[PDB]
Amino acid sequence: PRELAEAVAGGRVLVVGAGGIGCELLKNLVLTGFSHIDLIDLDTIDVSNLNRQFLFQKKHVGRSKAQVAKESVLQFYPKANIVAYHDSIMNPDYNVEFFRQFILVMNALDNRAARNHVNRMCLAADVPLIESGTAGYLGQVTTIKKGVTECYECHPKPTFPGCTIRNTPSEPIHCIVWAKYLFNQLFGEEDADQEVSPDRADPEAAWEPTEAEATKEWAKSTGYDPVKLFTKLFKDDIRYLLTMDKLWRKRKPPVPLDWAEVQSQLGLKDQQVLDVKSYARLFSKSIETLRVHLAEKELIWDKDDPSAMDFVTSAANLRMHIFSMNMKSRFDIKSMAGNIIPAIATTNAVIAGLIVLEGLKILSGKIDQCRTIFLNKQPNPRKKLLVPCALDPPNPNCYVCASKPEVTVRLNVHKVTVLTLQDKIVKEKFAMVAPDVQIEDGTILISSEEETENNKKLSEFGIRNGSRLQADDFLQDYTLLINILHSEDLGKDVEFEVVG
Amino acid sequence: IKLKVIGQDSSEIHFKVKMTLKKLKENSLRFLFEGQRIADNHTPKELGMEDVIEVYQEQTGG
Amino acid sequence: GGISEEEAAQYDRQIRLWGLEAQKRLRASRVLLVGLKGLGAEIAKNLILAGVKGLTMLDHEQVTPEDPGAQFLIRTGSVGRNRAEASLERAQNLNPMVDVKVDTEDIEKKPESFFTQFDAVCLTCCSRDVIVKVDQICHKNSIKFFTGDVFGYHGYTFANLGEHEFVEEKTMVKKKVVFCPVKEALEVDWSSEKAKAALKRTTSDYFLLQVLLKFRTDKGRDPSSDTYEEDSELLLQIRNDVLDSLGISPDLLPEDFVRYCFSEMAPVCAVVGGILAQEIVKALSQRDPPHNNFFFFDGMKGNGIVECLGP
Ligand SMILES: *NS(=O)(=O)OC[C@H]1C[C@@H](Nc2ncncc2C(=O)c2cc([C@](C)(O)c3cccc(Br)n3)cs2)[C@H](O)[C@@H]1O
Ligand SMILES: [Zn+2]
Repeated sequence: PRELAEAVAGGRVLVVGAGGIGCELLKNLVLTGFSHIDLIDLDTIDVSNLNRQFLFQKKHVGRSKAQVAKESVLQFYPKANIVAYHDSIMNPDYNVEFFRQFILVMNALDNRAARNHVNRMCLAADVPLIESGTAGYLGQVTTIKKGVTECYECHPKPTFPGCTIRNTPSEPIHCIVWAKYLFNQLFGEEDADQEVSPDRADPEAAWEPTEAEATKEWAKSTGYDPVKLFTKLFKDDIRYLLTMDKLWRKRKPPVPLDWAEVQSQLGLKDQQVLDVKSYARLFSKSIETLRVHLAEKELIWDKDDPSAMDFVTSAANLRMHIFSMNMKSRFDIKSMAGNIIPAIATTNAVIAGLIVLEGLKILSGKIDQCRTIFLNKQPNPRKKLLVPCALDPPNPNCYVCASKPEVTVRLNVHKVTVLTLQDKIVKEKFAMVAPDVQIEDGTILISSEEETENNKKLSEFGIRNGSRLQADDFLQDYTLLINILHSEDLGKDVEFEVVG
Repeated sequence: IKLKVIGQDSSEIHFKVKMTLKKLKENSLRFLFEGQRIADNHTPKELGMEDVIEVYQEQTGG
Repeated sequence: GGISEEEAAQYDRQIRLWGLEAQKRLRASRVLLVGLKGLGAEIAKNLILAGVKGLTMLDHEQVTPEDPGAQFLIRTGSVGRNRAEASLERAQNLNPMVDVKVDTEDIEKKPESFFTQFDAVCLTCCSRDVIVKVDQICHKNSIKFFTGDVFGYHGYTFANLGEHEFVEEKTMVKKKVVFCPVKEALEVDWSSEKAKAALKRTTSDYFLLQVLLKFRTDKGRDPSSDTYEEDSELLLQIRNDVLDSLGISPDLLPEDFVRYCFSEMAPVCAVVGGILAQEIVKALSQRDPPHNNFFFFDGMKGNGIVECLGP
């Protein structure tokens, strides 16, 4: 209809992500008559993308997803006006004024952090946002509109103890996580929460109830010698672990491995489980490669780097062996370590089609007829495979979209650094990208421009059970007041808590 | 009442509750009865519940 | 396993969903798709990406001036080319592992032996007479049969998989589902007390389909937005006659339905094509319960309903 067609040919829309949803959605928007589109994605094309990201062919592997998506679309519709950004939406160039360009934003993302950021940008710019997601056979779409609907963060959204990872693993995943931690300890950012050595202070170990109540350096000094690492990790450490007699009263003791001893012992290739010797060899081989790579370019673990992936596979399977668990195929370990979401073309195609139908109702001034739509695998009792639900109103208590939002955080102000506040709390937990924290007292604490570096316990700034912080993200045009409670009874592994 | 919660993956549970709902649903799920969202303070009586509750998770892939 | 290393890398994210054995079943299967318009192009794209052994795209019509200016398998400026021929290069290029073929002869004229080479047949934009004919041929030769169509905001899919065995994870368990001929599915008797009770809870999209199939039979084409006033008038008359004929109130299909059932809307093609292609995949791979036997989509309401009609 005339009014709607004019809106669609007229205005400009933004698609955030050029993957499974994004490629389908780009196509549907162009064929529906959307004459001006911006598309952003930070990534390059991978061969695993090609079962469902249909604008990309094998010859395009390694090029920008966004740029190729545009080129492919122009081949069937040369008159399309598409701007492609090979970039992250989290870039501060994409500020409130950037978002204000658009009559409609559509998410095509694969993680919550970026979705949180986009939510804030769309609230700031007062532009409607269609949010969506998929995984396997399932998925959903919804509409977010400032002052009309819940925002993406109005509802709470859906973790291994250190001691189960370091001392008492009982599932393959514990071993997989251990190997990821080990990779970061050896080659990556050394994080204290990713310690791999046995834990000398574990409640289950302690004999009296009074105490129960209460790595890179070394590998550098060996030249990253595989055999020395193998012995320290698979022999020396396990024997040390076997020290902690309490642990092993109940459960099967681990059995230490010796390098020389081990050395003198269908579906897809990757679905085969190899023997101990082979994984020990893989471990050695992978280290020698990684050490070489760590000289050209700390490394970041990536499931798609063969060496990084082989390292994690072998390390986790040897640890599994040590604790008397069956070892797992590289294929299985790739799923678990990489958190791979199984994905196909049809689910993304359905979701993308719904996105545009929701978009049309918005731009048609018919938001009352917008819905949350769930895609089921099987019909509900009313025979519904796609299940529409009316939109809910903003949550008055939302920590994001409410008037002057405030939260409360319980931590130990004497043991928690100002870096843990910037990273574990304001950046990660509350999803700010460019944050600015300052104490509520007539005292700049964190700065957007990197200044500061503090990075000191909290109590050394005039911060105690009752202090209040004013966290800004000027990019997100978002302010959050954090009230501090103090406590020392948090837990061996709980370093802070958002009070509910 | 005996009620059935059914999740997307066809996971069928037989609950058993009294007609006077926060305890039934026991925060990564949303709960529906024949179209309508289930509040914490909803009761079976209030909703005309004899039946089946459907549960939906938000997916985060794309 | 029974697939190459290149295929394993390409199909990785779906092997992680449905398993290598299912992927190997797809890899062995050849599909006929009739009609390369909006919905057919989506189905082609999904099946080719999924990695079937072969897809034959059959359409006897030319690209026309009235066809959309943008079609994702067809280069702009192809007015007058055969539609399947015009679709072949882009479709093949989605997945070189698939044997994508074109057939330019009218489906009606095809001998019964033409169908036997295929594991599943999917009809789009065909007449009721043609749907019944080919479903009968498919039942003879135990070939999985599907049809679907989009009209404005609405769309539908239908399957006849005969007696259909599959596995489903509870460990896998083997199950059986039985489907009926499309003739029965399209000619339900609404007389009995049973039927009269069923009717209460039947989507009106099923009568919409009866109206639109009869328009296609009467006119040789679907409603078009260029002839909206002319086509709207006839659709209203057909509503009256079709519903009166089945002993149902004509007012079950609201009077303004004509506003919402014209043309091919691309997002509706994507939804309906996604659902239909995935039923084909399930049927070919014998994994997961197939929808028995109609899926109806209303893109104004965001409803997608599965009805079992015919028995
Ligand atoms: N579902 S899918 O995988 O098939 O396709 C999804 C699509 C989403 C796109 N991601 C993306 N695109 C634009 N802007 C941002 C994103 C991000 O998801 C993120 C970027 C960051 C940060 C903070 O920018 C970052 C973190 C870690 C590494 C890097 Br490099 N940058 C965080 S989240 C995917 O590429 C995919 O095509
Ligand atoms: Zn909110």
